[PDB]
Amino acid sequence: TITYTSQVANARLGSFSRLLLCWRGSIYKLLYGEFLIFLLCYYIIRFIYRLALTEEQQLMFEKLTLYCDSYIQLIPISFVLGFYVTLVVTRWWNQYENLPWPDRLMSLVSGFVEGKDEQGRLLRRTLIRYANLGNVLILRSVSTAVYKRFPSAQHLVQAGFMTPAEHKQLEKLSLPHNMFWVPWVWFANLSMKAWLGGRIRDPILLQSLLNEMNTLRTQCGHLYAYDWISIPLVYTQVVTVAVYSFFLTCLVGRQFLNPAKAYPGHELDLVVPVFTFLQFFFYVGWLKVAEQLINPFGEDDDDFETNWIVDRNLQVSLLAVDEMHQDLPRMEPDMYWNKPEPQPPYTAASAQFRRASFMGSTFNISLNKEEMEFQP
Amino acid sequence: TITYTSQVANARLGSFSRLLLCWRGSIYKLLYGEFLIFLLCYYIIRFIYRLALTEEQQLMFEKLTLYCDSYIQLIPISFVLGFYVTLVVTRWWNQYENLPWPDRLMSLVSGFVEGKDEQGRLLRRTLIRYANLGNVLILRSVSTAVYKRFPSAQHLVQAGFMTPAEHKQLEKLSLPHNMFWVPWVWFANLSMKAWLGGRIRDPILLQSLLNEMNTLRTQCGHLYAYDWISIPLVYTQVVTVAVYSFFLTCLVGRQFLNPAKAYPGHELDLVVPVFTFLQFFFYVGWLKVAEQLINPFGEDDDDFETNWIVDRNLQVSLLAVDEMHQDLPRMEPDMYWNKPEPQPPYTAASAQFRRASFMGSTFNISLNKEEMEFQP
Amino acid sequence: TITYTSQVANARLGSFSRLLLCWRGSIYKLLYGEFLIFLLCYYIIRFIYRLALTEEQQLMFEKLTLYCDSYIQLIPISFVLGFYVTLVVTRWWNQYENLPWPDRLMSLVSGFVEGKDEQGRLLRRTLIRYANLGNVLILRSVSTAVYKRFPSAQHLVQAGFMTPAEHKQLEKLSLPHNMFWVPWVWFANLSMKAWLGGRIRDPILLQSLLNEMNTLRTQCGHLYAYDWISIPLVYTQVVTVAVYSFFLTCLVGRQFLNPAKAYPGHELDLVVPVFTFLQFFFYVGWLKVAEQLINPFGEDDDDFETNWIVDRNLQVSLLAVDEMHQDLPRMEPDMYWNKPEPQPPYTAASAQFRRASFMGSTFNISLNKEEMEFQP
Amino acid sequence: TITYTSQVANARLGSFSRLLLCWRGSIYKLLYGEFLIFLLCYYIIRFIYRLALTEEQQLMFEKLTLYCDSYIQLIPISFVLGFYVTLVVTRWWNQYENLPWPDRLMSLVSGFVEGKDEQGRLLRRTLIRYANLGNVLILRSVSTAVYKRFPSAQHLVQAGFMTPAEHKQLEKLSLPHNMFWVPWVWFANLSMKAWLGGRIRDPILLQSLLNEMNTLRTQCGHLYAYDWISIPLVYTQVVTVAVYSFFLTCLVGRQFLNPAKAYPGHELDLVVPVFTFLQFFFYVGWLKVAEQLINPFGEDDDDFETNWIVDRNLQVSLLAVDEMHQDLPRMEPDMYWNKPEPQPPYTAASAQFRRASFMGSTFNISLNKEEMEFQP
Amino acid sequence: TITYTSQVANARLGSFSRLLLCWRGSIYKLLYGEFLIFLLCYYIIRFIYRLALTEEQQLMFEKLTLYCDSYIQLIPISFVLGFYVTLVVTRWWNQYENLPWPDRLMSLVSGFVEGKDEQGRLLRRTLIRYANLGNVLILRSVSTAVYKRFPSAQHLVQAGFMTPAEHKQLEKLSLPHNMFWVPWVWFANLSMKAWLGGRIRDPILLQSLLNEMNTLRTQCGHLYAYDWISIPLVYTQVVTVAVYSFFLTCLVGRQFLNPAKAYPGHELDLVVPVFTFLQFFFYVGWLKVAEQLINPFGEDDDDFETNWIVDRNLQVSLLAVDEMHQDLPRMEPDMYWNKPEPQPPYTAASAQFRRASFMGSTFNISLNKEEMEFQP
Ligand SMILES: [Ca+2]
Ligand SMILES: [Ca+2]
Ligand SMILES: [Ca+2]
Ligand SMILES: [Ca+2]
Ligand SMILES: [Ca+2]
Repeated sequence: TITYTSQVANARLGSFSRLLLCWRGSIYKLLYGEFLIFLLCYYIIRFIYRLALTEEQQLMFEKLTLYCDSYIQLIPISFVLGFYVTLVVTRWWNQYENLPWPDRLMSLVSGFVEGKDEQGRLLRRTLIRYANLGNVLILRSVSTAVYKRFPSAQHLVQAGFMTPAEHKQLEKLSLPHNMFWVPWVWFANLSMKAWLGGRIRDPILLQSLLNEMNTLRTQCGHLYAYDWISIPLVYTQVVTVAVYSFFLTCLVGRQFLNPAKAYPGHELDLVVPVFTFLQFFFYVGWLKVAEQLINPFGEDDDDFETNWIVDRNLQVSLLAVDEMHQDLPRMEPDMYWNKPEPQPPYTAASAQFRRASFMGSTFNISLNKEEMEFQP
Repeated sequence: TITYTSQVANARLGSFSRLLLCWRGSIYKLLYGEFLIFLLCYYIIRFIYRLALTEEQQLMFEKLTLYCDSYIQLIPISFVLGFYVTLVVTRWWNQYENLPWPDRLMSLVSGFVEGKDEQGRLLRRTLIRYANLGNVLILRSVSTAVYKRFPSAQHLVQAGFMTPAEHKQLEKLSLPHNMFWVPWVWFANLSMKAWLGGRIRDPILLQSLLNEMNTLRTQCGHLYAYDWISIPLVYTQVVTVAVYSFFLTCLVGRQFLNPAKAYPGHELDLVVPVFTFLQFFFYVGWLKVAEQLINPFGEDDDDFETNWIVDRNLQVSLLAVDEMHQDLPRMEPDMYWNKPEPQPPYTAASAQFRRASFMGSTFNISLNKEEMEFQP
Repeated sequence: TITYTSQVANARLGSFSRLLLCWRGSIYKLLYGEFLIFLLCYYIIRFIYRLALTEEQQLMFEKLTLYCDSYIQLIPISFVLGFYVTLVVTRWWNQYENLPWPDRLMSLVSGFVEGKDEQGRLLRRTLIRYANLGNVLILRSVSTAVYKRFPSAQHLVQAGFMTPAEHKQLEKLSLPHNMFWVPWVWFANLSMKAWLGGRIRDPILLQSLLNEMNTLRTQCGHLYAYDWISIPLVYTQVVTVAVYSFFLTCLVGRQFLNPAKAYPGHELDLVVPVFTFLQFFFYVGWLKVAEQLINPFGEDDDDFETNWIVDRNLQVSLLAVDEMHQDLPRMEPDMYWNKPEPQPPYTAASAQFRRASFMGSTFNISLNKEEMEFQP
Repeated sequence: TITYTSQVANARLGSFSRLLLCWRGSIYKLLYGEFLIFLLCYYIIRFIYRLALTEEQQLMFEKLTLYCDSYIQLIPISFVLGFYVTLVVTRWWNQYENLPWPDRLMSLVSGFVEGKDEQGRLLRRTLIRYANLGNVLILRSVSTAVYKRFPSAQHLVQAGFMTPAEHKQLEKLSLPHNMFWVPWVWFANLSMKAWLGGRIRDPILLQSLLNEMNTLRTQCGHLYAYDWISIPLVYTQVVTVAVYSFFLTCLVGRQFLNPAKAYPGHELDLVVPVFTFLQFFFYVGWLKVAEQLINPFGEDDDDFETNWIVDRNLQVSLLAVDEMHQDLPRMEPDMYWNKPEPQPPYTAASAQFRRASFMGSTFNISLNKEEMEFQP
Repeated sequence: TITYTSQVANARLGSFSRLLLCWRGSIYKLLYGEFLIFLLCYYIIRFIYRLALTEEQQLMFEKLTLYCDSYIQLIPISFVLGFYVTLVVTRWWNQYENLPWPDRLMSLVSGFVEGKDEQGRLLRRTLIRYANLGNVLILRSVSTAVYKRFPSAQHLVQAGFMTPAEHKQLEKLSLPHNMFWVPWVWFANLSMKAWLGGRIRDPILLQSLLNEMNTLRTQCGHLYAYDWISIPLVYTQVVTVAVYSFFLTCLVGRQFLNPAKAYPGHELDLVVPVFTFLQFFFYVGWLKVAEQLINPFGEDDDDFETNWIVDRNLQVSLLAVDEMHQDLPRMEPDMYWNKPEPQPPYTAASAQFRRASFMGSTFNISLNKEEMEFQP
């Protein structure tokens, strides 16, 4: 993830222009290789046409160049890129939305599972650990970074996500499919035992806990679905053919023909097809948007920071259910205890953001005494 | 936020034309700087071409101008702007939808947490204060205006959003990540204590309270997500390249060539490229839509009024849970107590809006006696 | 609202052609003023060019006309209109979806709040009245028609939406923001008192009531949001500039030049630029779609019938919770009491709509005896 | 509804080509009338131009034809059709999604409402009958086919959807608005009586029943909304003007001019403007998509089969709550009772669909011994 | 399903270029037949024009070719394909989202339905078997692969999805509609009996079980809806006409005319219309996206693996509710038991993915001492 939110807070003079000076996650970094190949092919064709070809061969090449330049179209490529890239971007955001966060669940485990004794601590930590374990099992299935960190279940044991007993239980349960679903079943059974054992005081609280846990299960299922059900290969191939064909055609149609022939549109021979290069940056960059986002769990600069998410989730969840269980700041009368209309102050830097309330769009409508009179 | 809802209530003669006379949040305010730079560059090129260049240099420049004007295309730029700006606008509205409002929660805290004594008052105020504190922690993380108002946690203490005890508790819990999640865990634990202490009469009410609070947590998580996971930089760079390249090409391709040469389309030499300037306003304004909305928590005219939202939420939430707790208007027979079909009157100004009921699209279908007879 | 659903039930010969004979909510009614202005400007330019201008001035004007006609483009305008109008239409439907209906809530108030005595009647009527009052407070904030009907809270008292005691309570609670949220807090507190007083038999029923009421609160909050957070002014100005600039350019570029000059495309001098007028109807009508829908709570023909909704909601809600409370039709064996497979008859007019069940797309697949045999 | 799902299961050679041989719900059936009118007008213009017009009149007509053919544009029409038709298709699917199915509710009524005696049977049947009655009241309000089947409430009585007592109760409750909402209030009151009478054992079950019933109410409200709030007439008129104007222009611009004049593009005089006819099929068919779908409750081939849905819902709901109440198949050990990893067999025809599990996209990543070592 | 997620994890040099070397689910496999037919027709026309036609016939053909090449347009086809294919892709993903997974339900059945005795085992297995049976009944109705595996209910009995007693019960209940809904009613009745029999301890747990089961019912209803309510045939025919007409026109308009005539754009006679073939691959591949996805339950390479889903669901669900019922790994202090801030290690391969926390976009804003001072 490359965050530039702070740089685009305001629509300042050349706000997006300044973003062209970025390297990480940039268009430049994504297509410089393809652009260099295109550059080399274009100038190989230029040298061949200018030097190797005979006069008749040069005339045939100049006819082919006019034909190819005539057969370059930007509407179909722009359209298919628009729709395809929009699909990729939509799926990208949906995949972020299906990253499981334990925060809702950990609030409920901290609140509902009772006991400051070692047994209550162990129960709360085990429940939230099952949640984190389910999350990491799916993430190591879909994220290259997470997999490289946990290339085997034994790595999960060494890293403390899974106990040796949990590892042994998983091996006993082995089916020939991804076992990421197991910790949810464990969570449901352990929550039930907690309720039957009196650690959860009422089955409505158990219902809430299982509802939050199942929300996480649905998110994990969606991550599995996106990882398994790729955008149909035929669609990806169609967009790829459109782009690569446009520029293969440009390799001949955008050659600078010999000025001596004075062909329409070839009066001057600049060596650099600057406009063609700008079209390359635009169209191939547009395609690189999809190439980066199609699998957002890879190692691209703008792929999701899955390892950070795993670490943060573990730290926060264990703190929430263990140290923060019935550990509250003292409850005392607040600063506005007997102030009907509290008005927190503004800083010198923030004074300009104090606003009057918007009362509704009708607030300023003017009506005469007669207009406002009720009729029988 | 620039509200013009009242000005566009009706589709009146030149309804949108009148909006062109607005300055705050206007296209003019957003691109006048870029337009002045473009204006200066265009006329520098004009003066250089007209005065400095020799006859041969002028002919070469006139060839380059014809080439550049030939290589100006509006379909790719319009397409990429359409899709990109639509993405930005969608994310903009989603970010508004993830601004947390305490209204649902405060109704439940006012209703369910019992006691007119000082302890009940303190409990209700503390719960709703935890909600407001969570909200402000995330908002100061994502909103420049809120941050400038609360540039440190100590500012939150001075402003009355957090007690000194709450501040000390937060410092004790410090992890190397944003601690905006803490007040939710506090809320869950305090609600649990209220239930165990008899201030909440039934665990179903506790379940409802925690459900509303967790809804707010999800909204805050979404604000964090949008602040962290920018639109991929490559996409922003692609759109920026498209626009800036179009107009860099225009800087040469839209020059008024010497009329004496009588080039096709250069018969008359107007000094102002009015059409090019209109295209600038259109395309760069379209891009400025995204530039303003990409981070709606900045200080642009049309960015969200986060400080007002924080102040209003605090005032309303404290009033709802403290002064309005079991404080109801007298319950008395309404004006339509024994009126089967109440017909509230209309004013002279509103009489034209009295309507007959729409009974359904089938209501006026005509059928003969034979057509309506049931068959065996 | 102009309903034409019945007229377009079937795809009949010239189904949409017949809709061009409509006046109310029509394109004609929305742009005739702008079209007349455009008509007058076009013919003023025609008369000036034909009569006032000298021969040299006429030649300069004919050059400018060719230039302007060359610089007319329909792709950018069509694109920006497509995206902008789609945004407006989406927001329009979302605003309809956020109009609160009390039907779900009134079913629960009728069912759950017990007692045929005067106290039960008063309690049910007061609860549903709080719902209707919240609805009308927001609607009078966002709807010009509702505001003109209720230009002050005292009008709400005279119309029977609010009691004098409720009015006094509201004035006591006054904060410098829209108080539309107050009746929800009152509802929560009154429902709690009903439960504690035994009128609501179980807290799960209280939970359901408050859930439905909070759904209405969220809808009202969305109405407030749409009324406050306009589509960014810059976007509206961009689309407006695109359209108005297209047609300002047409005012010169679409002039009929003197036939004697035999300019390419000006061989014949028709006086009416019929195609330009059709383009005006199309593009300015497309923009008028947005101009009407951008604020659907105004007084346009196709704005929502908010006053009718308020009246109907009041009548239905009071009937549902008061007259229909435990007032059921006699429960008796239905016509199909001992008929395993009930087959309600068809009329002569409806006989053609009797269908066989669709059993699924696989139902007709043919397989040989060998194909259907299970393998080991 | 024309179902062709089975015909397009696979992407076979000319899969969509074979669909052009369909008549019911076809493009041919929808526009043959308009196409015949267009055909007649085109050839009337041809005959007039070829025979009636004088030489000078023919030259004027040939100039007008060149002008009109120059002023034919396909981008605006394609754009506006794309956006408008997409809106219609979206609303079409949303309307299908708002067709109420009693299946969830009928499972809960079958399970929760106890008693195999006549009273329990009557209670279950009455509750599910109220659901079906609400559904049919709205459907007869919005569906021409349903209305023609039930053109009066008395028809609902004769068809067995409503008892005479229910009819009398409805007439007593009459307000000047659609009464489709009444059966929900009856359902809520009858469910409450069932709970108070001990037929529903616990208020949580009552809560579930009312939640499912209210889901159906929301769906019915959406059907009402779509029936009432048409797509704004101005938008429909805009698209209609675009299409009809394109083809009115084609009526002159696509005439075959006299070959003797050798106009550019009129060298050969084919009598049939085949390309213009293909454009007619395309554009007018695209518009006919909207014309059919704009009201999907009419009698078009591809309108919804509302009568079938009503009949099926009645049959299934009554069977589910009456015959299937506590009528279960014997519970016995399944075929895989002591089989840890059940492997149901495949047929000869299905053997090729047996697959290995997809274990996740990371499953095949290769790492060296050093790469997989944890670091301190 | 063709999964290529692992191949597109990163935006590597020619990432999408490498996907053009795929056969299964490829563009090549989907249109080679149509392309061969197009190839044969094009060269038959070439041979006829070059050999059979006389000089006058050749001149007429050359005029028709110029006319046809003039009448080839790519904007309407690209537009209609964009919108239509987007609709198909949206419906495709929605259909995947409506594939029922028993995981949420099986967690609740494993947790809530008590007893390690044979009766508890039978009850849990029967409940989850009803869920799987409902799923398979709908899937065999909509999926050709599933149907070919289970071409009759007796096949479901032989495969162990349904007992002989369940089969007999289904035959007794037979109505003239798809009976896929029956197992939900059985589930509701059996869950109710379990609660009344004490196997489910509290009606809130029963409520949760039925809520999850009804979610599955809604998904199955959606699968039925998509299978029944095809995309309107007229829309499919419109897109098909656009594509097939474009290429039928190309069959004449893209012929290589005799070079001796030196027609504009026919200077050189290449035999292969390479650009036309690329346009074929692009446009017909784009259409093949829809042709494959329109029914994603067929046997295409990229259709869903329904049989695998059925097998996996059965195996996992039975394991979860039977072997894993109250079978938990030992609960023991985790590796971070007394570690406030757990820091799981990284591998050598994963060290580069360790990140600092993103604290929010405001974290780096700089303010002076005066700017941060609160004002009165
Ligand atoms: Ca990636
Ligand atoms: Ca901003
Ligand atoms: Ca309006
Ligand atoms: Ca229809
Ligand atoms: Ca398929």
